[PDB]
Amino acid sequence: TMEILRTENIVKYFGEFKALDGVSISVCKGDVTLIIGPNGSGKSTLINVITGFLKADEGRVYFENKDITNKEPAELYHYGIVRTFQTPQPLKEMTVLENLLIGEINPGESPLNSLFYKKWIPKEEEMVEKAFKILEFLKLSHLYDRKAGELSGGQMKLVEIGRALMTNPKMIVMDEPIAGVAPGLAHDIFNHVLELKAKGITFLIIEHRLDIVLNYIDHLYVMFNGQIIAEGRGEEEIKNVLSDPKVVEIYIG
Ligand SMILES: Nc1ncnc2c1ncn2[C@@H]1O[C@H](COP(=O)(O)OP(=O)(O)O)[C@@H](O)[C@H]1O
Ligand code: MMC
Ligand SMILES: [Mg+2]
Repeated sequence: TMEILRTENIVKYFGEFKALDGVSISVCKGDVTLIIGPNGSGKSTLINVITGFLKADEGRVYFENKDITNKEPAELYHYGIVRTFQTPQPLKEMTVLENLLIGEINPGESPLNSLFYKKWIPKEEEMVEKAFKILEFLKLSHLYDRKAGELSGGQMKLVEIGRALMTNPKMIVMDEPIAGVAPGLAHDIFNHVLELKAKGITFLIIEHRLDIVLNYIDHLYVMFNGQIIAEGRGEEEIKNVLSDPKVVEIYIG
C-alpha cells in the first residue's frame, strides 16, 4: 500500500498573503489522488511547489522517502515527477507528433523550455516509434500530422498528457484537465487515467469540484484557504466528504 509522495507542512506567501499554511499530504503507489477546492485556496500553488516551480517557504516533500524539497523541475524528471502543461501558442503551430516529440527534447521540463532547445525537430528513429505507440494508445493515432492548433479541447488535453508521457513517469501531475469540459469528455480524460494507472503510473490531479468522476477517485483531499479541510480515500469517505456540510458551503456560489 506504501506511500510514494508526502509533504511535511508546506507553506507559501505572495507578498503578505500566506497562500498555504503547512499543507501535508499522502500521495501514493498507483493511487489517483485528487485535490479539489474553490479558486483561491491555493491548489495550483501546492503544485508549483511540489513540482519545484514555486519554492516552499517552509516545509518538505518526499518521493520514495527522499527530500526533493525545492529541487528543480528538471531535477525531479529523474526522480519520477512530471506535469501537464497547457500547449503554448507557438507550439500549436506544429503537428501532434512533434508536440509529443518535444516531450523529450527536455523531459519533465516546460513545453516552452523544451521546444526552445529545438533548432529542428528530433525525428530520430526511437522517438518516432515511441511517440506513435503513445499516439495509438491515447486514441490519437489519426492525428499524427494534424497541426496542434486544429485540435479540439478534448483532442488537445490528451496530446498534453502524451507529451507528459514522453518521459515514462512514475507520477503525472494534472491541473484541472476536465475542469470546464462536457460530462462526456470528463470520463474520456479519466478513461486513459485508469488506462495508465493499470500501467504503473500514479496521478496527482486537481479539479475545482468533484461531481462526475467520483467512481474513479482512489483518494480525496479537500482544500480551503491553503489548508486541508477534509479527506476521503474511498467512495463513502469521499461522498460524505463532498456532501459534507461545511464542504458543500464553500461551493455555494
Ligand atoms: N503570482 C502570484 N502572486 C500573488 N498571488 C498569487 C500568485 N499566484 C497565485 N496567487 C494567489 O494565491 C491564491 C490561491 O492560489 P492559486 O494557485 O490560484 O490556487 P487555486 O488553484 O485554488 O486557484 C489566490 O489568492 C491567488 O490569486
Ligand atoms: C500508504 Hg497510500
Ligand atoms: Mg489553481
